[PDB]
Amino acid sequence: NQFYSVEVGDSTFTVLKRYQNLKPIGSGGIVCAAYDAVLDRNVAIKKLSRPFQNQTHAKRAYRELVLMKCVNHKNIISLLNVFTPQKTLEEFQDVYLVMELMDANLCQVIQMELDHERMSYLLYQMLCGIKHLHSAGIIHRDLKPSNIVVKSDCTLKILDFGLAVTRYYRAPEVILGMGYKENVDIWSVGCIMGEMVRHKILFPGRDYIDQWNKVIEQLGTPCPEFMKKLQPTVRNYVENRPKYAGLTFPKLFPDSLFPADSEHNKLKASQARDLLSKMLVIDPAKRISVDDALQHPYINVWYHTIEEWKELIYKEVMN
Ligand SMILES: N#Cc1c(NC(=O)c2ccccc2F)sc2c1CCCC2
Repeated sequence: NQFYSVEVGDSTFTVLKRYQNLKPIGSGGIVCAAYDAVLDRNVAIKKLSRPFQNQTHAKRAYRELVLMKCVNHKNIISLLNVFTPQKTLEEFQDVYLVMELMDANLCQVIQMELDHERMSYLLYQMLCGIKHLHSAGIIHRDLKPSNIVVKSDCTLKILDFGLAVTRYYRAPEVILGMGYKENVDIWSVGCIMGEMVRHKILFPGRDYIDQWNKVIEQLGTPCPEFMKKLQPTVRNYVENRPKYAGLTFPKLFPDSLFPADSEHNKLKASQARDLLSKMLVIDPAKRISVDDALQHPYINVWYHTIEEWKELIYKEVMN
């Protein structure tokens, strides 16, 4: 037997003997930290439970399985290993994904007071990864702090590959479903950046109705040429919400929320606030591109059926 089993709270992790001393570290299914005897270093292990239980799970599991192996960048997860304990296609039940062990989630980092030095290096790293995915034909469209991990030395990796549930970081074009470009991902990075400053979710809501409301109060009702690109029915809903004027960015992010103890930090606040207002733009036509955000002075400092899916996945776990 090359495997063994151990409980981590009703979740049985049956894993290769190389992986030792399991300990839970997250569930946004189930993920463990472990020592890997062969590599003499620490790894994270995530177990997909019967990832082929429906079209949804199976389509994502399969796509993420393929790409994670297929895509190669320092700011994007990669697998050190993939395995299933089950020996046959018939008995096949679970997939385990193994990655280099990271120390924290982005939720955790946003809770800290952070300097511009670390906040800007984290943003720089999201743009690089997001940049990379785009160059590969992957527009993510679902960036959030929970699918982004961090090491103590502030190196950052994106954990998943997007759409092909936390909704706060989704762009207007996703909230309204209207067809998107690469810079749909820039909205999300703008939401993340803002939360880092404000320490509250920029656009919360029970659903997309409340959500869009939060967007228009703070940013104001968008201009006419933006509306002209919304389909008849959604366009009607948008134009008919009470129209707001929309706070400016100094009001949205008062100096209070920035270090003002030196000139460096004063300049850095100004630049930060300037980038937030290019990212947090409702109309994609007028929202900043990834390549440009990487140029910003705040940033540039760092330059088909349950049966069928089962088999498709299995092959890929075999491979
Ligand atoms: N490393 C790491 C890590 C997580 N990893 C994963 O979710 C994961 C995703 C895909 C493949 C493997 C894997 F461990 S989840 C999580 C962490 C670090 C602590 C916060 C929660």
